[PDB]
Amino acid sequence: TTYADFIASGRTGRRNAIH
Amino acid sequence: ESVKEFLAKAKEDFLKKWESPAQNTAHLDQFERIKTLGTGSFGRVMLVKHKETGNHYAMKILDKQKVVKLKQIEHTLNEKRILQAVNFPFLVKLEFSFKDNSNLYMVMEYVPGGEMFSHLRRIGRFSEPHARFYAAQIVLTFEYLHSLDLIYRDLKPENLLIDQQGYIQVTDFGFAKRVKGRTWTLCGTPEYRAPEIILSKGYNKAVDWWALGVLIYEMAAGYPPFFADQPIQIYEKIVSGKVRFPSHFSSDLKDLLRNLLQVDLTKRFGNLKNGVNDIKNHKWFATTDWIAIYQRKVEAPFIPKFKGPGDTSNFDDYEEEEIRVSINEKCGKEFSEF
Ligand SMILES: Nc1ncnc2c1ncn2[C@@H]1O[C@H](COP(=O)(O)OP(=O)(O)OP(=O)(O)O)[C@@H](O)[C@H]1O
Ligand SMILES: [Mg+2]
Ligand SMILES: [Mg+2]
Repeated sequence: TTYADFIASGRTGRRNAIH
Repeated sequence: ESVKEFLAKAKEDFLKKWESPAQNTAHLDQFERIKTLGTGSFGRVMLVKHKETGNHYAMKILDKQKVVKLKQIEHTLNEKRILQAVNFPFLVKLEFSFKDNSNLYMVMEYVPGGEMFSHLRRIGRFSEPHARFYAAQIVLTFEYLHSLDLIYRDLKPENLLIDQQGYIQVTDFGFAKRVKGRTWTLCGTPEYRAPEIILSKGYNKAVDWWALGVLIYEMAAGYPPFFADQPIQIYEKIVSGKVRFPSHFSSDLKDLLRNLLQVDLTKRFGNLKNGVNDIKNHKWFATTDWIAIYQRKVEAPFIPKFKGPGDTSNFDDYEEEEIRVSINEKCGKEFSEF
C-alpha cells in the first residue's frame, strides 16, 4: 500500500529545505 | 470593502513600510531564553520571555557564517524585509529584529499550538472539511501576497502553525521574494518543489499554487503525492506529472487537485485569466464563506490544549544548543543592511 510505502521511505519526519 | 479595494489599499500600506521600515530594534540581553521550539535548515527558533514586559515571543536565531556558507544572504535579507512590511490575518507578525557580532535575530509573535505537521502526523490525516479549512486560509494568504508581487515558495506543514483559535499562521519567509517578472533560484523543500523550478526554468508566483496542491493532498491523504528515498527520485516523480489519489478522496477534491498539480502552466489553476477565482469558485470550496474565514468568524475544526503563556507542550523536544556570540564582528559586510 501507498501508506506502507511512505513508512519505508524514511521521509515521514520533519522535512528541512535542504537535506 | 470589495477585494479590489482591500488589496489596493494593502498595496499602498506595504509600499510605505517597504520604503521606510520602522525601528524594530532590540537586544539579545532583553530576552530570557526558555526552550527551543523548532529547527530548520538555517535557523533555530526559541521561546523567549521579554525581561521587561513578561511577554513571550518566538525568536529565530541565524548564524551569519552558516547563512553565508549555505548562500542565504539575499534570502535572509528578503525574509526580514518582507516580514516587517506585510500585514495579513494569517501571516506571523515580526516584533523585533537585530543582530550581534555572530547572529541575526528575528523575534516573532509566539504561535503556541505547534506545527500543522505534528498534528497531521499524529491524527494521521485530516477530513476533507478539516483540510478545506486550512486550505482556504492559504488561498486567501497567497492572494494577498501575490497582489504584492511576493512569492512564498516554501509552503509545508512544518512552516504552518496553529494559533489559540485554531487558525493557521504562516511562518518561515526564508524563501519569500518580490518577483514581478521571473526568478531562478533552485529552492524549496523537495516534496513541494514545483516542476518548473526543478527544470531550471524561470518561474513566477504560480509555483505557490502547485505547492498548495501538494499541501491539500498531504492534508487529506496523510502523505504527500510525490515521495521517495532521495530528493533526486522525488523530482523525477514531480516532473513525471502522474498523480495517483487515495480512494477516499471525494470527486471534487480529485478535480481541484488535478488543476493545481498541473505540470502545464497554461492550465494550472491560479495561473489562468480568472486567476485565484478559479480556486475560490471550484466545487470543492462550495461551502467556504471566504469573507468569514478572513474575519475569523468560522469555528476551527479543533483548538490545541493550552496550559500557560510559555507552555510549549504542542512542540516536540529538541536538543538545546549554546547561543554563541563572538567577541569581534563577523560578516560585517554581508549583513550590513540587516
Ligand atoms: N512564530 C513561531 N512560533 C512558534 N514556533 C515557530 C515560529 N516560527 C517558527 N517556529 C518553529 O521553528 C521551526 C523552524 O523555523 P523556520 O522554518 O523559520 O526555520 P528554517 O531554518 O527557515 O526552516 P526551513 O528548513 O524550513 O527553511 C518551525 O518549523 C516551527 O517549528
Ligand atoms: Mg521551515
Ligand atoms: Mg526556511
